[PDB]
Amino acid sequence: GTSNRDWWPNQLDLSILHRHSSLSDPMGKDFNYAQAFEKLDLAAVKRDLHALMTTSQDWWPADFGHYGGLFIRMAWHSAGTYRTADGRGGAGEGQQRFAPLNSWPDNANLDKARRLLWPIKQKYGRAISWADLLILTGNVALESMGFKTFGFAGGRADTWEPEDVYWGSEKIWLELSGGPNSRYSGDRQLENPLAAVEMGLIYVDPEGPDGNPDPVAAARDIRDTFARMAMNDEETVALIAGGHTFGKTHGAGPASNVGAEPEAAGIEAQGLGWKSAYRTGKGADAITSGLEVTWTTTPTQWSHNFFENLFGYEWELTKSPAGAHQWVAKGADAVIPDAFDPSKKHRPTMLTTDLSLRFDPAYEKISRRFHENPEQFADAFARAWFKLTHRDMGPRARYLGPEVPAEVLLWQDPIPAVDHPLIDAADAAELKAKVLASGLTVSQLVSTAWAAASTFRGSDKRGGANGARIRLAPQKDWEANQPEQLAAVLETLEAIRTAFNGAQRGGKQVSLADLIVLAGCAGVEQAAKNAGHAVTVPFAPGRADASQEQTDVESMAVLEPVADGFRNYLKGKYRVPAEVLLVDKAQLLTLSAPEMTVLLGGLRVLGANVGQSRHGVFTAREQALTNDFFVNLLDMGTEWKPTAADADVFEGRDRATGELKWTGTRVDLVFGSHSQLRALAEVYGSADAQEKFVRDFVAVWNKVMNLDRFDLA
Amino acid sequence: GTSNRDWWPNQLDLSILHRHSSLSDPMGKDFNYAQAFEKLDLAAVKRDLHALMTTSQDWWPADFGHYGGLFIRMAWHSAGTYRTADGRGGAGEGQQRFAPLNSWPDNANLDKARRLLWPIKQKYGRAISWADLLILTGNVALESMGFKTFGFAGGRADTWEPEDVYWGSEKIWLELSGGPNSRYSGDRQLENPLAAVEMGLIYVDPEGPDGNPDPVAAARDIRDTFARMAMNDEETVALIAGGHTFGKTHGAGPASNVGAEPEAAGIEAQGLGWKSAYRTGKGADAITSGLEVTWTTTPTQWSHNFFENLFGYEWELTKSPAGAHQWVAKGADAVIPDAFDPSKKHRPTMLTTDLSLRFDPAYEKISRRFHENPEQFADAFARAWFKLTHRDMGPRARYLGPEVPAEVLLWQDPIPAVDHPLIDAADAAELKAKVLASGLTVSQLVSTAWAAASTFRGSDKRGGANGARIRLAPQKDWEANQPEQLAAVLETLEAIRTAFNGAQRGGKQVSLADLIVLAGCAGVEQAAKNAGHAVTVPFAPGRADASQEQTDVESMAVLEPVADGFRNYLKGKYRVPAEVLLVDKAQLLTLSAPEMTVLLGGLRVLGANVGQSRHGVFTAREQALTNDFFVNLLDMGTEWKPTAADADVFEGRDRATGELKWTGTRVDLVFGSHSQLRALAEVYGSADAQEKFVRDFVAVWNKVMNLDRFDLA
Ligand code: HEM
Ligand code: HEM
Ligand SMILES: [Cl-]
Ligand SMILES: [Cl-]
Ligand code: NA
Ligand code: NA
Repeated sequence: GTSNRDWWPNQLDLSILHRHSSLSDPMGKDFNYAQAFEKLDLAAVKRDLHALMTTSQDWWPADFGHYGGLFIRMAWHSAGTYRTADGRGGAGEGQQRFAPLNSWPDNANLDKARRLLWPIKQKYGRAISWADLLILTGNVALESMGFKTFGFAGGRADTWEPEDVYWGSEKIWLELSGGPNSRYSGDRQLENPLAAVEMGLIYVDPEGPDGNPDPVAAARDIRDTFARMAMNDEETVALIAGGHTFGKTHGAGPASNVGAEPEAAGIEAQGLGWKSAYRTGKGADAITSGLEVTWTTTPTQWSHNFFENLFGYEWELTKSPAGAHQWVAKGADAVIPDAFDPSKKHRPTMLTTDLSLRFDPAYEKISRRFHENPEQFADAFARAWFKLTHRDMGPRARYLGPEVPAEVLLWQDPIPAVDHPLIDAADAAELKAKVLASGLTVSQLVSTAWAAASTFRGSDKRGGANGARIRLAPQKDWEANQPEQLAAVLETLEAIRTAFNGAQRGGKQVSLADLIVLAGCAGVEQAAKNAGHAVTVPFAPGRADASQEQTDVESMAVLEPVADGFRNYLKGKYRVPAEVLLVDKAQLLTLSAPEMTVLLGGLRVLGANVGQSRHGVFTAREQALTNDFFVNLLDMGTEWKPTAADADVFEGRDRATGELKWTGTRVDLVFGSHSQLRALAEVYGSADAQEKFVRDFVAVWNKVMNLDRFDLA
Repeated sequence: GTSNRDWWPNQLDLSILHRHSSLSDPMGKDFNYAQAFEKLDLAAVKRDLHALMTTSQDWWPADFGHYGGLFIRMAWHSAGTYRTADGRGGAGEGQQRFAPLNSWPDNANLDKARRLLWPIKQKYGRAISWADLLILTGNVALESMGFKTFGFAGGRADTWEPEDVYWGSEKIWLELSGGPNSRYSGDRQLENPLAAVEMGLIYVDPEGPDGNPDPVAAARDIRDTFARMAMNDEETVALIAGGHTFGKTHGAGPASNVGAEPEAAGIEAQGLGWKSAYRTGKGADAITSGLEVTWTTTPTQWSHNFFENLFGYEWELTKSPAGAHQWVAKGADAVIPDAFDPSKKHRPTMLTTDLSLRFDPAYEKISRRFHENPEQFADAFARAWFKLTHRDMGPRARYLGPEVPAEVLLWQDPIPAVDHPLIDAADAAELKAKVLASGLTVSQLVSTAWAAASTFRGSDKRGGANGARIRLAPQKDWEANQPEQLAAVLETLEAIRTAFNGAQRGGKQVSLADLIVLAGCAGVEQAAKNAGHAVTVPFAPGRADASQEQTDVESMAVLEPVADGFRNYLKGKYRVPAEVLLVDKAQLLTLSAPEMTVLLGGLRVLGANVGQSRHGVFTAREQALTNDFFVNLLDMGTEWKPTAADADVFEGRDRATGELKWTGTRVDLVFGSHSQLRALAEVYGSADAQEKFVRDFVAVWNKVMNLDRFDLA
């Protein structure tokens, strides 16, 4: 059946905004996963998981009699899709169970792992999500094998359909670089937002870059991908060597024996894939990656053998039974156990990417320090496994259960506890009046609160106005934030704050984080008053101010908006059309198409554009909260044409006189072109819609102001 | 960006079920269009429309100073996409304004018509839907030009995204038949459910079949397509000649002058398309279809000149200025007015398809009767225009406003008024107990109520249990309905009915339509009781019983289920996989994926399968309402393989012993295969899910029982 995507493959796609509807979710509208989890008997679940480790099923027998390696890999792949550029991927939504991730080549036979966990999932039902269960199982595998974890938080709610993530443009699994849809250009520069070297891989190619078995060049890829997953050199080394202390790879025969991945398999496969024609197709005969490497002399127990082997032998290039490049220890005895036959032993083996930990000079220093000080290695690995598996969970307030680590970690973007009375409704009214008496304008107030709140992204639940990080490096210097204007607003709000707090007794005080947001609310109220209308903008106090030392400047850099169509901002010239980037921003803000539409139209007329641009400011009463944007956008009296100077700017002229009435960007005019967006704009541009527009604007403004408010969830 | 559809293009698509979410709808959750419409000043709207017909805009000047022909075409196209096979298309959702219909070649320049209506749309806002306004404008156009319409109903609520309709498989607009995706096979057999001869056409090619200008062969296509749009020969002739009493076609120059359709046009086009490089590109120079025909001497006034010309001249094959085949009156005077130059006149002209009305022998007899009796022609046209424009509106209960026709028409599947008090809650309890005491089984009761209610389709709002048409021809003899079993059930319910009604005082009585539904309710309660669970199934009385004489048997044929995966039923062998057909049926029933899932799993274990088939009956307590279907489908101890006899039937065997446990179809096992459906099944198959399964089942059962209950809206 031919579809709209076939006819118009470059038309803007809005379905990414209308994912995660109550239509596809089986749980009732009222279901609250945190509440269900909080009642789970987590200790019972962990007992069941421990039992499972050595309960081998014949349809996928356990290596060494212990599923722990398989499960650590499962948990590591669940978390390992995470990209810092957009916060997408990661373990927090359980997306490993859906397309495409359930069928990525690097996820081969993790279908079997997941199926092993169905009886437990079934037994505890809604009180433990698959998303949580996958991480918990990895933890229990570690514990079962003698490694003490740093802790565990529940609270990842399950999702019910695939997310729309850009995973690259290649049309071939595992395609090497430089093809027609290459994710690399220049001197091996990976395109943002990607964090893997090939389509369908988690990070890097275990044989080496584009298959070339060079550990030194492989290190470069490892460093770059892992940095794009928020991991530094120490964390990277700890995770790779820690992981590879356990289990084995699977490459017992040629890859051509492996059949269809799960999404391609027959209905009778019942959701599994990669069925293999090689010998028994499983166990001793398994084929997953094609590599045949067992790293340590005790693959089912924590040890210090990984670095003992890495440094204690010289390594020779060889091939697995499937023809894959890997490494064998020169002159070594057969000291590695076989996974199934007690009478067979094997020489130590390594991947190319394992040898990178020794042959890259900066990794070599860390690895040697871990070899000499295994307690340092064990602590680094524990910490990095916690980070790996919680990096997309958001503020600590979302962390559930009895194993949450008390230690506050910098990567959590921590927010201090509030320890004083909060402002009440009378105080909020007093502060809004002081703010409006100061001389700050509607445009300034709205722009500043928007700058502060709109850093939030739902993908990894980072950002937002909590913390008052807008006052700190690097937010305060971001171009989109208008650093000089912002400094002036903040100075005035800081003096309001200081004066209010100085007059209180008790310990009541207002945070600057709250005051920024409240001031934005005063600006939206005043804008409604400018339009002749009473309005009340909801405000919830309780944000705190984080310090500079609680704000990792390098980590915060991925939150910088380089495109923000809500402020008609584009930092540079991109390949992707600006309206595409607006929908991507809308998705990160968790907005539906209607919310995106009302929000942008209001921001326009309130003066939120960067640089005071008149692009899309379709009103003759700027700083008044009206539906002017939509009424004027849809007026057929105006004709639109791209300028000579710039094809991404448009001039709107009176159709009869030729006179210039407005200018706009693609972000502006898409509302008058896209057939679904223009249907939305029509509702808000109708003569019966001024009250609707204000009500809907205030609701979405409030939504944005509270996106990070998990302390009120 | 590569998507799941690219990787796995034949995987089943569930997004058709989660269209029309509250996420994409800008109106609040509580908005009720009927309430808004009921207070519209419809007369004021029609006054503004009447004024509009002769107020020309320079950006698309009005032919002859009158937009009436443009707007009649607009409304005929709005309604003209309707197919009886599935009820899809039609005017009732305003889908002309979205992709793909907004960009079909046959809809060329209707973008301009719709734009001309924005000021009115804007003025009246949410109180008149685009869907209604498109039809109302066609009516007003007819009225303004001297034609008395049969009436008008409002109540088509607007939609906010495109429907997922199968419009054919061709990858080229207007592709002639016999291509690699040909919609024709055999001796010019058009594939179901399609109702047009080419991709992007409303019905037929105005030049003739695949462009061969033969009126006799074009008649064949006309008859077949119009029959697939529920029109008979008399209605077809009336419509075509009626329409072509007005306006003109547009073909002033070559087609290559016409640019991109709206979905492909530049953002600056602001939702318009087909911009033409030919002279002024509009008005006297317009190009729409490429044909250049004006049918009558008064294109802005109702007349009987179309048949006068048709029969009063002989016709010669000629070419338009764009090279299209059309017909000109041999030896005629220049009596047809020009659309813009008062000093020019033209000879009469016709399309090939217009001459079909004279050269097809059956059309000729009708056309001649209409020529001799133009009052007959006007009445037939008025009735057929009403049918055309209301065919997908559903039961007369949905019809709103002051111009609804009082005459009840057979094609409306009419339901007699109820004229007696209804049963109350205590009566319903008494009846459920009588039904259960009769000996009728859970399987009988659930199967019969399902058979009666599940003919409903949301596409045109036909079908459902109201009417008790299950007792009548042709429903009572449909294979899916198990005619002999059904007759026995109905006899027993009819005796219960007679005994209850005989005992009442006052005029209280219960309809057989209500009793069939109530009995099904008693069967679901009893099945819950059989499982250890007391539940009350909601029931709403007020259905009435329609007669055989109020039931058009031929029209009812398109509602026969030839595939019903809810009953594990396939009447024959189809190209489309059965699971595809289940999701198509779920969409017709207005079901979400969770609803489809729960409902199927419960039906299985209640014994609703046709023929008492064991396929999918994964329980040892049939006729008890339990979640056994899901628990047993998801049990990894059972291995599934296609049978030798039939690849579409599967055996489930114990994995260890080989013992045969179950058999299933693709419809059953897709719940264990598809990654999204299996996630749903897992929720219902969990150990905490018994109460949820029962509650969700009862709610979806009740929803199906009430699909046609617009009397309670
Ligand atoms: C440069 C990074 C990495 C590369 C290229 C990589 C590569 C792979 C490959 C190819 C396999 C074999 C799959 C198979 O055939 O069954 C595997 C196994 C595994 N990896 Fe990694 N890996 C990396 C990092 C990680 C990390 C960070 C962890 C966890 C902290 C991890 C834990 C595991 C474990 C436990 C196994 C063994 C699976 C089993 O016993 O079934 N690896 N690795
Ligand atoms: C076999 C069926 C039909 C065919 C092949 C057909 C074909 C066409 C074509 C090719 C045009 C010219 C489009 C343009 O170039 O602007 C047109 C115009 C029009 N048709 Fe039809 N038509 C059919 C049926 C109908 C019916 C059922 C109605 C309404 C009852 C309708 C009403 C009109 C009107 C009013 C116009 C004039 C548009 C104007 O003045 O701008 N036609 N038709
Ligand atoms: Cl994601
Ligand atoms: Cl439709
Ligand atoms: Na994420
Ligand atoms: Na329809």
